[PDB]
Amino acid sequence: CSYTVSRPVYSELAFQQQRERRLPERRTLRDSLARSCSCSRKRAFGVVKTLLPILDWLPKYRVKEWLLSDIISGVSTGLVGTLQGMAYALLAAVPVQFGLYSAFFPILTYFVFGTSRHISVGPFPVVSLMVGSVVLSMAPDDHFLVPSGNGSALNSTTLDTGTRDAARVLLASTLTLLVGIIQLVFGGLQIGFIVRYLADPLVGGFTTAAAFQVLVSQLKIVLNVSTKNYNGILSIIYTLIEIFQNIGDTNIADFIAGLLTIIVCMAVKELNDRFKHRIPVPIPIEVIVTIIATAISYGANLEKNYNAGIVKSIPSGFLPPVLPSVGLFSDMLAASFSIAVVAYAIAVSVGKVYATKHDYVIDGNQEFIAFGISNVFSGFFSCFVATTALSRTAVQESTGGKTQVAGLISAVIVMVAIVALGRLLEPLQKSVLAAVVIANLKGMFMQVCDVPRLWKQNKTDAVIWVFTCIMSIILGLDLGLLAGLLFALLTVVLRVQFPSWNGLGSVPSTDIYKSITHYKNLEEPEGVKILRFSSPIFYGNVDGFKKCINSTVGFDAIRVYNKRLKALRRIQKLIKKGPKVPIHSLVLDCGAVSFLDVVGVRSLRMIVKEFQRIDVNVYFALLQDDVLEKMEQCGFFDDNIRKDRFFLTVHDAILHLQNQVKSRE
Amino acid sequence: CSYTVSRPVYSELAFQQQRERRLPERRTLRDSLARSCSCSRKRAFGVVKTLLPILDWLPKYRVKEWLLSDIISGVSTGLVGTLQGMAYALLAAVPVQFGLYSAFFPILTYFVFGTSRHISVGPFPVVSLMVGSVVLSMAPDDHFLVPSGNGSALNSTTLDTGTRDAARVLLASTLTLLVGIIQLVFGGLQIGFIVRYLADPLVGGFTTAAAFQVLVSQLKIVLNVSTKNYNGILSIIYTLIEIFQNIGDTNIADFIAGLLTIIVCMAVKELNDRFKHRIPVPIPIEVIVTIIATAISYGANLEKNYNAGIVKSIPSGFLPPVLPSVGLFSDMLAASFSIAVVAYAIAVSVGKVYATKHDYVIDGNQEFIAFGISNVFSGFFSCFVATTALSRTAVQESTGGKTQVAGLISAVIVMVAIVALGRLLEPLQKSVLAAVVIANLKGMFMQVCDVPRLWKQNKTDAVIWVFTCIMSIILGLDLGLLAGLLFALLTVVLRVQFPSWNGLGSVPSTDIYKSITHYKNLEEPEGVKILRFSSPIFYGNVDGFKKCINSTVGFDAIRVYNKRLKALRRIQKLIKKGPKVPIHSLVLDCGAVSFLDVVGVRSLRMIVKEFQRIDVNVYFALLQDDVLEKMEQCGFFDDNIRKDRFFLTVHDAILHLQNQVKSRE
Repeated sequence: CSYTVSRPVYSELAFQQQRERRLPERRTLRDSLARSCSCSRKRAFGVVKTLLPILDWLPKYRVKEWLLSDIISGVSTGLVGTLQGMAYALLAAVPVQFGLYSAFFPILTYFVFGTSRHISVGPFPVVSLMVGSVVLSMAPDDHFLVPSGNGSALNSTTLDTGTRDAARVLLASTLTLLVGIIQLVFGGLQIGFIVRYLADPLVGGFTTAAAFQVLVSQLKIVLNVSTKNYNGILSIIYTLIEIFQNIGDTNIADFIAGLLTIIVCMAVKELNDRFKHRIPVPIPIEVIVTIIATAISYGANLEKNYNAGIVKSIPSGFLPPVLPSVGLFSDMLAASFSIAVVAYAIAVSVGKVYATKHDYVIDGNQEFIAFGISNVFSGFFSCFVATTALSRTAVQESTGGKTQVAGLISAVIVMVAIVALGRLLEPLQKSVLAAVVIANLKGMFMQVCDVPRLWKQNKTDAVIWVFTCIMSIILGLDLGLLAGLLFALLTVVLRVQFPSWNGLGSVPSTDIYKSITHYKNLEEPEGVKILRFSSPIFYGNVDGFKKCINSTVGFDAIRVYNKRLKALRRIQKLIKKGPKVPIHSLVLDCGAVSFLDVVGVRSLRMIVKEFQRIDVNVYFALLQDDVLEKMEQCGFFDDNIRKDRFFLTVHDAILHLQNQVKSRE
Repeated sequence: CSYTVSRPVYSELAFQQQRERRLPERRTLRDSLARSCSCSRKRAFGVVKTLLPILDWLPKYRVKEWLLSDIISGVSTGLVGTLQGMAYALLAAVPVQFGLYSAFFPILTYFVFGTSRHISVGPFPVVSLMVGSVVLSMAPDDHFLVPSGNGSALNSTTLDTGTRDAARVLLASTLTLLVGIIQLVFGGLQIGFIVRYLADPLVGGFTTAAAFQVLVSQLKIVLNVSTKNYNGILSIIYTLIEIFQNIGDTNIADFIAGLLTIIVCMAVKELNDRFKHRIPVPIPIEVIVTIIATAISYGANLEKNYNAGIVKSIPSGFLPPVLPSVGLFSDMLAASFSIAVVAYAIAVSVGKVYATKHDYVIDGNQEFIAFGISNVFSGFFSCFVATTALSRTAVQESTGGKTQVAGLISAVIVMVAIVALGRLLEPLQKSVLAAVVIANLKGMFMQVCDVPRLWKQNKTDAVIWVFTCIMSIILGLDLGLLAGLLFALLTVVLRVQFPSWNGLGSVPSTDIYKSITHYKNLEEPEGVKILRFSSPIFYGNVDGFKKCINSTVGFDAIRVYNKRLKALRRIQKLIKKGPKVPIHSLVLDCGAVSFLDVVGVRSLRMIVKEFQRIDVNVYFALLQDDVLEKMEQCGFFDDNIRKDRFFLTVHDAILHLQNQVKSRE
């Protein structure tokens, strides 16, 4: 209704005297360290409950229908998971059985330490691509070939399959151990704010570039062209040119099979997405298409007739645990860091989505610990990095998923696919597995249609998307993440270095002050000029603040004094011989400041001293208490600049100025 | 006096309707580019006035008394300049005759393009150290030695003086051209805000730690010990160990000579600063110490008797211009960048000190062009990077200096120091010139006494000082600047990622709201909780903003909704069989926000939606106009979240709630 107040004009001290402050909390380092370490059993119960979340949902089961739902969803997601694992095994330059291994052990590990319920832990295209890239970097093909075979002219230095793939698997296991150690370090130290720097446009551009690189790699695999695995700067462009110049060295059968399975998978996926209300359970297009491919590839001997590319290297068994070859972490520190960061980011995103969808929440540090333990356990059994694929976890949620027991049931499908079945997948074409990932790339390729939407929004975030996407294509993929985080931090610094200062004026017959560049009928006090400066002053925006003041007052506080001293000598010589007209006061409406960066309070005091020489009083309007407490310690309230110069509100300063000019002419 | 107002409670729209905005300025890309390029003759006279500042002070000279002081000061700083010029040449691993060139040619260029009047352009101890750091790297001593001399057992691969130091000059000259071009790029592209990132604690800790490297490097010349010029990580630490283990390989004559001039020059320096009011012109202690040292070294043949280290390599002449050996700029990109920044930083810092004292100002972008052309012109005559020494410019100012003509007169003293005199400095000991620089290091060594002062002030700035000082000691000196700029910018991101949120409450019988953790007798509205959050929300502090609200309301907006639906099933089953108590509204006092980072504004719409399900209204208090315009474009004002939810002031949000609960029970 009515907004009426009547209080005296408390500037800084008329309000500080009769208002008693609170006693600050004493440090008591000994007492603080003693009070932190609790001795009661309740804290132990709480930490053992939050560290092993299985003790919460397991005793509270609802077996009646949850058992059947988890059984069917686990069968479905286990088929999908073993398919995705045997497909992504090619992305890591490792044999196919290690994909089935990586689809089994992380699921078992994410059962007693996991805190989610709709997450299918396993392989991931981006993470597998990064692992394969670093494996090719630290173990190329030209470093294992042995000259043997009695060639035509020189030594027959053909391919040396065998110990080569073993070395690749060992390198991948060491990388996964390092990633798990880094994740466990991040979880134990409770540092979870390191992943907050991955903005949505940053991760979007990163996923787009990773999808482009995955498409290039899978096109290389489908076309069956021998590439020199170029890595470094412009590696994707180099390998694309190398593929385009070696098109003649392809396989027609593999090409047409890949095209057919691509179009079939895409059509069935879009049909299922369109007519979702017709059938609740999505049809496993990948399972039926790979079964049909294996069937048509077993009848006709495509390996001998058309010389197609099949696996024919599935051992169909388990492997004893192998100790990781520690000692190569020096050349994999940054790679493991980037891999762990992107894996945790994508996993937390998927978990938060499927948790807000199903009305629950997940913890960050617990997810970090669970993923670290899963990667450590997978590193001991020759597996690659484990994450959650949005396409794989979508099947488990659509078929109906209540808890991770469906994941444990999915591990039985991978179990039977390791021990007994799996030799039936011998004649399966490698181009078929290399195509289902491309069919799954449709989700990340559609993110390019969101760049025009971000441009209509804050343009600073739209540049981060394009910058991260382009930079993660030129200078590889692992350096693209570091080039995006630093660019995002630089953009944040630029938004606080070049603020949006205004010409704050008065509204008639009221007390609220609005900008003069946004409203027409606003008048300012006679002689007084109000200025608002957001983005609190630090060592970078000090010159910007000086320029803003000089532009809002019309002149320069230094040049006016220079002209005054130049004109004073003309008068000082006549005794022996024979600009700042409108500006009366400056009310700085520093209400959007948080810190002051004492290097900046020095410039503030310098401004106050300079404007005092030209008879221009500089006042303050909305300084917070946390800033005044810093200014008191930084040596600002001397015998000249007292607290009366500061004010509580913007209208109080104008009222004080009016009363002063009315009572003191 | 009295502060009384009476206005209706305009929330967002009751003030937007009857207040007409202003028409935004049209882009007019065709007209904006045409309006920028001026065609009037006054614009051409303006750009030529600032580019050549000599056309301002030279026609307006005051030869009546200015020319007299320039002559006495020019000879004063000229004798001190030719000494520091030849002494700092040892820091650049260049011969001593090329140091005199760096004190003559840059002065001629800083006469028609310079914008200062109390700056003595020439060598610098810190800058010459960075130049000599890259000369030893790309041209070490172990890369020019030739096996010749018929040694005892192996080939006599002794020192190869001659083409060795001759190649060092060409390498040093190419560096200055690249440094000069980079300074012209910043001046040409008008980008001058790149040097604003060098805070005072950053440049303070850098020059302090650089003084340690100068002390260790010059101690090598004083003790006359052969060092293996270790560079890279822990370079200063490694070279300090080699000197201490090779103390026996010293020169007693060079030791007692350097230790004597250290205590002599330092004592007279502090004695002159103490009794400053006794004599206006400071006595040239550095000039009287080198003439006496040369006299005693000329009488007694210290070169032959005591095997002392003398120069004996002064050609005493000029050299034709040499074209820069272009092609090594690839290995000097990071090297020239670090030198070009510290050259401009120290120049403007020293220039601004003597500018405010003598009542004048210097241009920022002009110093880039001024020092840019000087470094390019000096690169064509075999010189190193030119800057201004605080010790050298103090002599020119104390003796009385009005303009750069005193510097031009000093160039005549350097002129005669090349053509006629200079051979008299043949028996001058190298330890004497290596000690006059150490005596001047007292100014930067005293900066360590400012670390405790910064600790009582903002502690974030005190950590940047110690970090830059330590990091510029471990990983060399050029990487220390980059490691400090990134750490300083990272500290700004940390201060805006973890803000200082409070518990804003109401003051009795008034309208001002203060924090609850800073005042004792403050009451809050019944049910309403006010929260203030500085450091505007972006992709990093979005999770912290969630935890901030959850900490001030007592619960979590998601966990309460999880418990509600967990409890509603108990009620929904009884029909077929047979927390958020205090929180009424939330007023977010977002008055310290500048940008929104739409990535983060998605959470603001989520927060309003989350608390809406638990019957908790989330309002806003002090949202600025520049911020609300971002929400309109980013898709925030939908059919549910209207503008009435926002308010103009904090008290209007409370008045709207109090009037609502009374009229609507």
